[PDB]
Amino acid sequence: LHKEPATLIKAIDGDTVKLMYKGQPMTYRLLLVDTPEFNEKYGPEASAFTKKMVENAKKIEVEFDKGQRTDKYGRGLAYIYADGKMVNEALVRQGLAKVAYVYKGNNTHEQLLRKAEAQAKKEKLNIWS
Ligand SMILES: Cc1cn([C@H]2C[C@H](OP(=O)(O)O)[C@@H](COP(=O)(O)O)O2)c(=O)[nH]c1=O
Ligand SMILES: [Ca+2]
Repeated sequence: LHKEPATLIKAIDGDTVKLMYKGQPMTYRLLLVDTPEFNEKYGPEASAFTKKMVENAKKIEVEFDKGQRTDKYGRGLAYIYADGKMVNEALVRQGLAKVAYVYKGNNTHEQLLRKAEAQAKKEKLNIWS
């Protein structure tokens, strides 16, 4: 897997962000996670977590997995990094996201995220409380 350059266009919600990649705007869906919808519990906190994390980052990187970089709604599917910290793993670690949507061929960081979910669950953080 390789990290590639991108720049924040706009925060959207817990697990989607509008980025500019190779000079084009694109909405990205965070791989292997599921944040609550805004109007669900911890939804607003998930949005705020992700928003602050991307908005404060001096360096935004996009990391595709091995299969299909686009979803059926045309959203980019990627791992996103804010100054070298993975937003996908960061939400799960805080129990603001669940490991979810684990499709074979786009699952490189699955065990890494499940590790973070185990610890979040262990600490009864947010979603697990
Ligand atoms: C995370 C992810 C979601 N999706 C699709 C499956 C879901 O389809 P359905 O709409 O048919 O449920 C939807 C969930 O996204 P949201 O959690 O953003 O709603 O996005 C993928 O196809 N691949 C993925 O890696
Ligand atoms: Ca979601």
